[PDB]
Amino acid sequence: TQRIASHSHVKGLGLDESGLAKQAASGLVGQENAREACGVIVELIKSKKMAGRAVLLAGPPGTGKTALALAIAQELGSKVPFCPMVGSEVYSTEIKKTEVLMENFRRAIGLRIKETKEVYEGEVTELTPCETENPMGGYGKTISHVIIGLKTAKGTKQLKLDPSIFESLQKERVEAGDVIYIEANSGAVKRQGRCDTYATEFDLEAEEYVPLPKGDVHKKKEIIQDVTLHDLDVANARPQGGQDILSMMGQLMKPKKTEITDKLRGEINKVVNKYIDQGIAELVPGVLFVDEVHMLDIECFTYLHRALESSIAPIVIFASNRGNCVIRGTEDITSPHGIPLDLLDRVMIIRTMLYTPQEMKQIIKIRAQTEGINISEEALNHLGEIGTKTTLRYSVQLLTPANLLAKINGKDSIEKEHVEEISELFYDAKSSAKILADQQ
Amino acid sequence: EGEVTELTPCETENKTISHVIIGLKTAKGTKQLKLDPSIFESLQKERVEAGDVIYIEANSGAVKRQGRCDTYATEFDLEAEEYVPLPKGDVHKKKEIIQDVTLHDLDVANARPQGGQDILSMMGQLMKPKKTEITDKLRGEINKVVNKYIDQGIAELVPGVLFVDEVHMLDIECFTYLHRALESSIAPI
Amino acid sequence: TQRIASHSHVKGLGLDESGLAKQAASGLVGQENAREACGVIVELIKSKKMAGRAVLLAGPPGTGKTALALAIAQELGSKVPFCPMVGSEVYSTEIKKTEVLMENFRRAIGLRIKETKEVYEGEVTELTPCETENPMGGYGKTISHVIIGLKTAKGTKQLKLDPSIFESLQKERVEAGDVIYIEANSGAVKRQGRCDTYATEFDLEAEEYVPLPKGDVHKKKEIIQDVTLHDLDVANARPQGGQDILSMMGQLMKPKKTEITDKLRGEINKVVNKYIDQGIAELVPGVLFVDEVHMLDIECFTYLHRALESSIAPIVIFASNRGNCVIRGTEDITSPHGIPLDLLDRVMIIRTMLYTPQEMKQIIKIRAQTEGINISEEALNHLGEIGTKTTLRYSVQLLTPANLLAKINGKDSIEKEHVEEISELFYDAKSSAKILADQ
Amino acid sequence: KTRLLKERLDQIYLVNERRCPSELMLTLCRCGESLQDVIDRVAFVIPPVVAAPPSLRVPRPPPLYSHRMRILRQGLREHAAPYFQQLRQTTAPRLLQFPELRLVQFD
Amino acid sequence: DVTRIERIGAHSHIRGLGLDDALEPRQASQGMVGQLAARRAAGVVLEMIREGKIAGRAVLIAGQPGTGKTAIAMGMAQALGPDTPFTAIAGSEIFSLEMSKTEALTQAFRRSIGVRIKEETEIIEGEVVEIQIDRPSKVGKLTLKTTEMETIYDLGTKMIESLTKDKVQAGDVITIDKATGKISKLGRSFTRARDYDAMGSQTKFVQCPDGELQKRKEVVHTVSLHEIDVINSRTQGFLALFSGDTGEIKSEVREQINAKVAEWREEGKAEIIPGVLFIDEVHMLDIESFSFLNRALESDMAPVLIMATNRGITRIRGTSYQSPHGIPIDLLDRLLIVSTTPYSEKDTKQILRIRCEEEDVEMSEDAYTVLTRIGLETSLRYAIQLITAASLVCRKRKGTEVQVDDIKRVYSLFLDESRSTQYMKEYQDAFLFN
Amino acid sequence: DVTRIERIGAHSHIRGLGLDDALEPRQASQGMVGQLAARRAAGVVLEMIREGKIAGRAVLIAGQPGTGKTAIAMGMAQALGPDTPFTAIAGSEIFSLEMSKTEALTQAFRRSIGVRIKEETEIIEGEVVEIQIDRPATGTGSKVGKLTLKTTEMETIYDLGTKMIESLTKDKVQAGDVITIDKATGKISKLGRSFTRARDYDAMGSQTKFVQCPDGELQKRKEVVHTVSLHEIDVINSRTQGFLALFSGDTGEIKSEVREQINAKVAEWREEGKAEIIPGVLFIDEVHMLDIESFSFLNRALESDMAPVLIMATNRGITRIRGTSYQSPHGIPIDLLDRLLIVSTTPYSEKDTKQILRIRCEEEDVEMSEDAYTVLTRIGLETSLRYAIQLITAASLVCRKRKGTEVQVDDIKRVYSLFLDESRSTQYMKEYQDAFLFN
Repeated sequence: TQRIASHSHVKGLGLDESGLAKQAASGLVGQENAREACGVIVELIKSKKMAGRAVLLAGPPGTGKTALALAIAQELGSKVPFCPMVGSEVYSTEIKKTEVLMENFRRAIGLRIKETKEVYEGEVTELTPCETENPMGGYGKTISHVIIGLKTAKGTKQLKLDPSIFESLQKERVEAGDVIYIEANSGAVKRQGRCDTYATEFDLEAEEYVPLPKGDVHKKKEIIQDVTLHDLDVANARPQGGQDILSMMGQLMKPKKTEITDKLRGEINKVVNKYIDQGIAELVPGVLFVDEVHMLDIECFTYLHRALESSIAPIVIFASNRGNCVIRGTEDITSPHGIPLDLLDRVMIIRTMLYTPQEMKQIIKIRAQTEGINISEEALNHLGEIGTKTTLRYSVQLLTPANLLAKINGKDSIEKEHVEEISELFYDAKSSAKILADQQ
Repeated sequence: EGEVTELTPCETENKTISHVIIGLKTAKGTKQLKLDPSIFESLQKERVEAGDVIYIEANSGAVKRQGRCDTYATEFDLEAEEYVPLPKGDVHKKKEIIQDVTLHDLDVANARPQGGQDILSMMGQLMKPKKTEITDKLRGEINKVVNKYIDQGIAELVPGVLFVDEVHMLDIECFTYLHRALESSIAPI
Repeated sequence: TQRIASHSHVKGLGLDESGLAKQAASGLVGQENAREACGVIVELIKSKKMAGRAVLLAGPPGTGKTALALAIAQELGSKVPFCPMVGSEVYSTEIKKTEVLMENFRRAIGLRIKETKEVYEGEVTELTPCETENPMGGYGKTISHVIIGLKTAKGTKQLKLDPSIFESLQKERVEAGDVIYIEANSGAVKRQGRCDTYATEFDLEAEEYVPLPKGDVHKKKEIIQDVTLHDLDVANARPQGGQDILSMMGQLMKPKKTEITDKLRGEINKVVNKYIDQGIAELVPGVLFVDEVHMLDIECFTYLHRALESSIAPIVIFASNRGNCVIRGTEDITSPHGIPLDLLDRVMIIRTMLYTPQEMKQIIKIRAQTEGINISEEALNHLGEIGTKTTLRYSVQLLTPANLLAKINGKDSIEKEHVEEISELFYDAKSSAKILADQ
Repeated sequence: KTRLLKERLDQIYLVNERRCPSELMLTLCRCGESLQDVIDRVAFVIPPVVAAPPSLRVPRPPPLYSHRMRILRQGLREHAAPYFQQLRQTTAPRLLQFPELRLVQFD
Repeated sequence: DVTRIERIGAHSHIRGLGLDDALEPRQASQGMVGQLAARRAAGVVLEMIREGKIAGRAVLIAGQPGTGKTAIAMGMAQALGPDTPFTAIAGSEIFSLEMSKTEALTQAFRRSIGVRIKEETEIIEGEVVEIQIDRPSKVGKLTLKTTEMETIYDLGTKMIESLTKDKVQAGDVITIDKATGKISKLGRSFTRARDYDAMGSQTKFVQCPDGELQKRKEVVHTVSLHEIDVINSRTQGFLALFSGDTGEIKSEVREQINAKVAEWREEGKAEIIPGVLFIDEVHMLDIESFSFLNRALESDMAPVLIMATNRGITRIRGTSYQSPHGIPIDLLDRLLIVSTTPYSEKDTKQILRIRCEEEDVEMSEDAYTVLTRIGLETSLRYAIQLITAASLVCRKRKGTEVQVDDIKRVYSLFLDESRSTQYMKEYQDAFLFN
Repeated sequence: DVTRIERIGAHSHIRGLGLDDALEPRQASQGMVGQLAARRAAGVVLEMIREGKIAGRAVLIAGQPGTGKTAIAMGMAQALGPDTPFTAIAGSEIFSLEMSKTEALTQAFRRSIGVRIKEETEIIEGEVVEIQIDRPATGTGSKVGKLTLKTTEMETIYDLGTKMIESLTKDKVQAGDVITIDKATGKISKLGRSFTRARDYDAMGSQTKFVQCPDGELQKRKEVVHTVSLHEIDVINSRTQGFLALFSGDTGEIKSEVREQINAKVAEWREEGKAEIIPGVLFIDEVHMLDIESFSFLNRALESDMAPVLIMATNRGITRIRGTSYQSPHGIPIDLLDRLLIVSTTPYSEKDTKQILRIRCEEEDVEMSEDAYTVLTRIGLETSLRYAIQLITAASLVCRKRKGTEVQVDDIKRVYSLFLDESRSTQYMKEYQDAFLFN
């Protein structure tokens, strides 16, 4: 089976068609107001009209604010990009902090390129030149066409090509029985190999007797590939051409990250707009999720002031649990959520609440179902009491050890005795901290 | 400098090019020359062929193909070449000039050498260039050769002025280093 | 003859056959308890059974901690590794501190490889260019037989080569008259030089001639070589040699230290264990000496916990003179010796005591004998008085300038007036401190 | 006896780890054009000095050192032979300016 | 549909400064409203930029948060136009690992100065009527025409090479550079033959060129001083324009480039187009950066500097001292300060009206009144942000206008700083590291 | 008496956790003594690791120094055995100059997850008999030929594709030499040769270059399985020859997209059945000096489905979090501690201390009197366990220098006099605090 993670039970926000929140749906329970707000945010993202609008998820630890951001990802599907990052990831040794943020801003903007081409392929059979003697003058022998006959699986057809193909034709070194590839706009020939009909208990060739292709001799191919703007920046910044010595020199010296200039960003935006206008590309603006945003420096926040005001920027989701805490990079400046007030004015704040014991019990039952665990009612009630006493996440963590303990004892379900034993083998942070006074 | 009349190598085992023979033409005359294989490779550099006009500097071995002679301008109605006149001076010229440089230029030019012809120097130049912490040995040797130039009458020293505005931004390590630097016999005002 | 260093008089620990310390022997005087403990550690190192056992030498400055460590090094002999180290050396610009520590740990572990070298060496008499015989069919254009004949000062012999080795020999333009080196099992070939009998063959030269060898042409003997990481870990980090482009232009890149992976060290350990089992290698564990260990960071100590807990680790000797001082990198927390208590629980502590005036006088006499200095009894007593008043090291340092003044004044021995003048010329730390306190 | 095994990674592992993008962003000079057109238009700076590498001179070089240097330079030249012209074209410095031809008319 | 890369940002509604011909500001124009004195001052600064005589003048925009400092900056940027440079950064961007702070500021300064290089070229442009190549050394012949005239060219060898590599054929319309023989294909005037199979791209057609086949024309190219520096910094240094590996360009290169640009200016080749450098949130700069700016502004190649900050008496970074705006008074003496005032009730209402137009949102007058009171009570940016949310809420109920109830709904859903701080103080034990 | 690389370390006596099939700890088995609750919890965690279904689980081991946290972790590693990753580091190892802390933790995470990948080898192998290749005849006929291979019970003649002949000439193909090729690629390789002139010789100076003879039909289809970690796949994919960085450790900050596409590829192989994932363990000893940034990274890193089990060890009580001015339990933020399950180690009793000393004596091959055991047990209770363990080897060495056979109380007293612990050394330092420096 697939491995079970902390947020694997989350499948969506569980909202009505009207956008109101069900009490329990899609793996989430409670946080109805926050989930309704997240519903509004997914509608905002799907509208694709807005750039740089930002959201802060704020509340105590364990209130599922990380889960709501992942629920937003599930509602949007795999088409829309969703870039998760931690605030501590900006501290790179290779590039400056503001470059890391801009790389992740661009990673969240997607692009579907839908280029089309039409081709001809199959086994060559003719290599037949036409002839008309003279080019209306003093003459030897003139061809005026080249007849090329292809057959692959469905049938056979003859093509009277331009005579100019002949140079490229022996440049590719084709002969009868080979199989080729020719593109319609350019007429550029490419040799793929020769058919498997001259194979099957011959073998011994590096070219491979490539099999006789399936389908019609004439094909129209529609290729769709998904790509981010950061991928375009990285690809266009480098000299990838192997024919230059400095490219293969790049192999030995380390290919570190580099601080991409705004000129390249502008040119890539220009060509992307040209592709969009001409109809070859479709833009898919996405989401950047910055959890543990309090770890960022004052420089990072002050750069985000400009970055969020851009017309190119994606929707950004921040998450924090700090109270009135000192801003990193400052000496003594306190602010709510460990974030400056100037950035806090630029975000819409979604509050998350502490859970009731019934909600804790319901979440514990959901996690037990997700982990493939059968738990009795009294065991579930005792585990909910433990979660009320210590923490939801701690009580959730005790399910799998208790199930293992029951399996060791031959039983198929968790009773109260197993959770009681596990709660004394393992300790929570508060109980251990009280013990630290005893053991200094 | 002159129009390349002919260009023929001479090679043999000690296999390798011993030298290249080249002829050059100008309005005042013509001459046959034998040159180093480094200059021969610096001629294949510019895709030089017979009839082309070139400029060679023998001190550095630098080569410039100015273009093709104007004699061949009428040979085609349309051709991608760029045409230049024939040179009017002598084929071989000996010229004297005066060059303005600093001691730092001499230090940097020898610290990160750039004018070589060996393969190893060419590989080293592929590295990304960065400033390096130049040693006192190199500066002493540069002082030695500068003094030799001055004693030979080749060169004249022009000591100048350094202006450090807002020295308060320097730190205590920088200030303490200036004690030794300002006490030197080479240092400027 | 070597120059005279600070600890050049130290030749050993000066212990009797029972392990008890003599009052004065092998350049050391006093510190009998610490010398006996150091002897116990010497027996520990020679046993080659333990790993990661750590020792701390503690005491005031000038009480001989470094001297006892170097005495351990002298007692072990040169065939055991002894890697000296200072705590300040971990702060590199190329690699992290823990890498520096692990590199020195591996440097203190020695490997002793035994191998036999066999070689044919002598004057080339002929190269016997025999023909291809029947062609092989596949290519035809190749060589088969190619005997080479060799001559020496007392022998003559011929041998048959693989044709590829003959191609390599011909690649070096070898002919008759050349003295050749031929390794008996590998493909190595070298012309040592043209024979010395060809003095009139050419009027000039660019390569010098070589005489004939002596003994049988098939020279052969056993050899021994000692190694550490020097050619095992760092050798496999960046591949020296090679023939592709990337290796060749790696040969002219800047050498830079890199943080070697634990996996490579594990594979190195595996292959070394295999060759120890095969019997062609002997493992020689050694000693790492980290003087001024208080200069290490808290991260370094916390890494040293795990490093000393390893089974492959060497014996480690620390030294410190600090009191209850702030641990570096912690900014508030004090601890004995400037070392955390957690690491200090992992080390056996040896205490060095302050010296009496008699021991100071005896050390001064030994230093004078070591430096080649004659000194009178009155001057020696006055210098010992100075040493008790100021410091042993200062009084020891005053010896050579006094001898220079005596030689300038035409005297072959130090007298009281010379040392008195030197004391009036050169000031100690406390006297200068008194001057700075006054002004 | 012959030595066997102990190649750690094996190249077949590297084959198994197989690992399975372009645009007109190079138009940095505006108005289209290849970027070499604009580079030629504004590349004029020359070094003030330029100098050859220092030479390590000894009265009698050892044989092993000279042999190593001969092998290394021969290998580098032979293996850079396919790349050689483009290589030394990319690396070579700019040591001559010359007046621009339009100044003849302008003067 | 057709979502281009530029979507509705924070300052998308701004398209100018809304000034009269006499620089007198209008109450609402070009997306700007209010801030009459600051907009007038920005217009004067824009005229200073346009004339370009004076070098290295510095301006600071100061005021409380939300007062339109950045809006005035983008208004200047839009009114100035694309032909003149306008380099915009945050103060945090100079703290690079590739280069020093002074190097970064030098690059930013030189990005904002344009060099308008101008040169003559000769081209041959015509429809290809016929081409012949007798490949066996190669020889050939070409024919080109316009609507006016036709000419046959006997080709040289290298021209034949270029024609073959570009695969030029008859019916094409091409342009041939007379200086170096480079060919560029503009299109086709005649279709390819329909007898040929598989090479059947439809394409589009282009008219025949007019007039003489051979013409001499002037061409203008614009590059920044930083581009010239990076190109001349090293061999193959042009790649650093995109990759950013411009580490610490040597000063001698810059001196040579300045001298060459000056002599180009006197020799009629080039014109200097001095632009603007904008540093938003300049209080992030260190004392060293300001000290460098003091001398960098005294060069004749210096651009106009514009800065924006909100701080009062505030610590200078890298020091323990305090000064106005978090800037030392060494630099504040060198610059003119522009003050932005808070907005009134009517100005807030007009900003919200303009923002609704940009976002295509219709709201009732009661909704506008309520949102204006919300914006006065909490902040302008919060009220602006509520517009899109209220529109989405209206849309999901299949409404046509945003009503007061939708605004109150999103006001309940999404919290401002004051309410969130109050509720955080209620859960002060639950929140971490107070 | 052969000495290998692995010698007697601190945790060498530990062979496992010493549990019954019900995860119930025995009082003394597999080298471990006491810590019954912690060992039972470790057994539960070990079973959770072996199951492998749940990802990103985190465990902390806490207690006073010397209470067996590292011993419990080593027992888990030993019981888990090979074929499952157990990546052990110290918390200070992440502070690299070449990569960020988050990158180092990412590498440590992905190094702890193994992948087995299976490949089907469609090779032809055999010993060559005869080759015949034509001369130049225009076109591809210039290099056509035939090639004969033979094995123990078969031989056959194969035509050639005209491109591999240069590889044979480059490798110096020889009659009777052994080769093998891969179908549909060629990819010709050279295994060995026979040297048919000699028979039935090996490892002496006759037929030494023989390797092997073929033993079966040439169509040797076989299945081969490649065990590799995820981090190795990232490093191999990061560069053209990034596998060298796997030895040198010269990896940069690897791109995120490379890791994501590798995760996708591994998931594709896993659903295809071509590969299978072995999630392992990451053990970080002394996490109390990880930065706040490191812990914040770990918070999200433990939420991935491709995360290992994280074991952690810490001594301290309420101490400062590094990178902050805030006190917290264990030097860890409480936002991470709620993701952890804490097992607590208790101090040992007299009986457990004596049993540990007996086990260490057995490991070190030391015979002691019962009076010596009692004396060393009181020493260990009063000073520390590690000091008492250290004294065993020293007492044995003193006994052997005495030509003794079993260490008495006198040897223990002698060694106790020679080597001090923290308390006595600190007392003697405080008595001479005027001499020690920088208090």
